[PDB]
Amino acid sequence: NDDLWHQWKRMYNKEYNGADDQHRRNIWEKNVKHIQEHNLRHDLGLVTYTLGLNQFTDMTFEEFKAKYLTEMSRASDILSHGVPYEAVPDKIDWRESGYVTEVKDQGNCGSGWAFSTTGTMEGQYMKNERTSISFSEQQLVDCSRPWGNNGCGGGLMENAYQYLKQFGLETESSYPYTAVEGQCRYNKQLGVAKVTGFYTVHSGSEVELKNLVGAEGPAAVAVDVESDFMMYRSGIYQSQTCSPLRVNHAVLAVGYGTQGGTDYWIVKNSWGLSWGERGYIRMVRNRGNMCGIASLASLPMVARFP
Amino acid sequence: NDDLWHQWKRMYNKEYNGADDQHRRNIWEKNVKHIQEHNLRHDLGLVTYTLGLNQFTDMTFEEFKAKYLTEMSRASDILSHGVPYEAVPDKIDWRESGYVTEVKDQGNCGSGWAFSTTGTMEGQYMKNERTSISFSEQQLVDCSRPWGNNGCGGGLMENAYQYLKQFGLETESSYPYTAVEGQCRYNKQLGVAKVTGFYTVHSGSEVELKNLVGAEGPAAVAVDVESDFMMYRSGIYQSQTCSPLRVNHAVLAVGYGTQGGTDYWIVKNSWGLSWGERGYIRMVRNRGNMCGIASLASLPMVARFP
Repeated sequence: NDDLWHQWKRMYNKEYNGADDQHRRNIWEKNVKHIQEHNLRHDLGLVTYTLGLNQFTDMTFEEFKAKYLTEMSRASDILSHGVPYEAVPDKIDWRESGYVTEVKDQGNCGSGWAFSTTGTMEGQYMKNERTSISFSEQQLVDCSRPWGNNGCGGGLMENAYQYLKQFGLETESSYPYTAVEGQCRYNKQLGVAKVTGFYTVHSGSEVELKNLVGAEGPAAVAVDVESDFMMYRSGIYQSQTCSPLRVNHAVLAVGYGTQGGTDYWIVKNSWGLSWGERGYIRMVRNRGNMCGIASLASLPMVARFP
Repeated sequence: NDDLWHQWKRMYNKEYNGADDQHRRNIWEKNVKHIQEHNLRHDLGLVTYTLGLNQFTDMTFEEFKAKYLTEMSRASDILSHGVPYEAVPDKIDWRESGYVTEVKDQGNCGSGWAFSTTGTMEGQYMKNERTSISFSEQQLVDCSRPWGNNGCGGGLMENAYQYLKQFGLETESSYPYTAVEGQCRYNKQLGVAKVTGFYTVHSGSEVELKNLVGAEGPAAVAVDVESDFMMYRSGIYQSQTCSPLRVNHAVLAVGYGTQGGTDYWIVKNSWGLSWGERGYIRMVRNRGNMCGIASLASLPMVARFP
């Protein structure tokens, strides 16, 4: 694996001091052994997804979790501060409508919640205005602490929506992403979009989530990320150990479909295109609210700011 | 790997005596180690195809070669006994026209040449007659020795064409496949199709082969099969060690295309759907006549028998 370690480090621009290189190699090797074992089971049809190398392969899951993941759900969620959602196609992929921006990269920051927010906002704005937009995650990271968010330490899309009822969301061009929380640089003159209300699906109902996505557009969701999620490469992800109460990272449900009998969600992540299926994960659908996808879902109603 | 060995044996209905199980496990393990190593290189972008488990994983390549492969080309081939072929689409897949039957399985028999023949015949007949047909490989295996073929020990499509100038090719239903050479059971009353002539591309010209496939339909071809070909699972196959003079197994070029800059051939095999991309291999195109694909190609002109 010597050859491959050096190539992997080049691919992801990883550079370590003498104190770290061997420990990182050891983690990488352990992870690689798991990927190789898992993937042979896939070839025999014993699991429905594969694992792969990516920018996280030299991390332990506990390290990853400390950096990127935080418990997002509370029992309080049962009754949302939006409108709970209750005649749609059997399959849909809002990428095909032009309503989804390319996959972004949150970098060294636990800011998935901010990408999920901007992604659902992008979907609505592009649909309603028939034009391209990409919104600022950095604005959310830097400016929404008073609404209960914690920057790179985590947050909630529904908290961001409350912020965005009063303050207009800027474009990426106006307020670009740095992956470091800084002082709020909100400029009212550059606000483009605001939230007027939002729909929720917090019930665990995958039918309700399908209805929301199929009628309205890409929905913000949170999921329970485990080690195999960190390492996911392709196929339909499933877990027997995840919990719908332990959602800990936000993503974007852009569609749904079925492959060879097995229903799935199409989910956009913010870990770059090197993770998953060019940045996406297909997660099993209609199988127990897998990983809590229908436990913390939402979709804002968006208007021009003004 | 204990779990996986037993599952692999179940999947492929492999049963061994006490004298053999350990040696077969050892071969399988060595092959599995190679597959796992190779596939991690693919994840890093160092190779353009992957390997996988299949019904051959407990075989050595030397065993496989002895069973299935035989040198097919000779210097004599430069001047064919057909018509050498010299305005087509940039991509084509004759599966989309309905001119290709499902992938078949030659079983325990070195009869690829017979499947290649029936596949190119199927293409022409279905195109010319606008109806479904599947032709008998067994007839070719059992009946074409006088024309220089050797049954499960190998043969040539162009020898089969000469046979088929006089004798009509039966359907699979009339003369089904057994994978064992037997006495010729030709029944003139059940002959459906004959050959009136054939085109050849023996020059090494991939442009000429593209022209033939793109204008006329699926072409019989022979390729130099090496160990990674035996283990191919997905992607665009390439080899730096194959030779255009060592073609040793026949297949069917059903089309061609390009993916992310890299041109390819779409090739139907006769090793069942458990091998390759549901029985197919995409082989790099326009890169040195890779594996001899344009060294022994042909396509018959087919007519009703009569």
